[PDB]
Amino acid sequence: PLPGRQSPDHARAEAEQLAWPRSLGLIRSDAAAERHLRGGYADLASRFYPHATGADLDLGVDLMSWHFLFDDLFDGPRGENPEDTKQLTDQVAAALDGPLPDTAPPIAHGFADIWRRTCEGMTPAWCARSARHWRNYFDGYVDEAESRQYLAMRRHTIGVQPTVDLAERAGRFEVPHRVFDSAVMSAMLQIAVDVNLLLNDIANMVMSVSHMQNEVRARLEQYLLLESCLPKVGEIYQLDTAEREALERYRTDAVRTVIRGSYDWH
Repeated sequence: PLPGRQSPDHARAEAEQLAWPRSLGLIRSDAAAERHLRGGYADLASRFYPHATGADLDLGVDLMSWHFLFDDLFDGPRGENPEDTKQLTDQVAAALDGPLPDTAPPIAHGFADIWRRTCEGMTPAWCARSARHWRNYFDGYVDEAESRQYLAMRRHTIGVQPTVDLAERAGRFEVPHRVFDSAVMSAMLQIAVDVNLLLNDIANMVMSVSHMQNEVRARLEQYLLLESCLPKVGEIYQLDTAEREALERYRTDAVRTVIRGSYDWH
């Protein structure tokens, strides 16, 4: 029961989506470019971030471009052994701690360019928290290669939280940090991850399909219950007028869009 939304600048972002991964060496052949265009990644970004246009939306497109290019590196033998996965994830995650050496693989220089644009203009505490989400994301790939109630691993490697984080950056706002840590928002974000998790496996948790549709419906029904608590949650944390509007922006442009945007994309 969430409205479908798409950025009014989706046509420009989709037409120009190939320029960034090509100039960073992520896409090297015309065949790989066409394989990228078939993913509809700029289309997905325009639905995750309908509130973003121009360069803000381009950053969202690049994040979607990078995530699926990065996830593709573990389809082969590397994603089968944990030591081989961590060797690559450590090189990429190193961009959170400082500049990368020029010898780093292009997929790492791509992440560094995204993270540079992501943190710029946000509070230092927001970048630190977003950096922790990235490390959970990279650690998730190591934990899944080790394995080669599955939510514990997929809840980090699905990449929903870094996707939600960029909705704040693309929207040039920050949810009040003490509300982000709240038990209510934590439960809302958990539903957003679980819903993206189940819709992805249906489009592996199947191990039936009617049970997941009820689980998605039950979680989305509980999500609306949690949304109604937000007026009282705002008073509990004594939000002023700006913080209250930022929380509302987080509810509609970050959490709701990551739930609805992936369903419409599928």
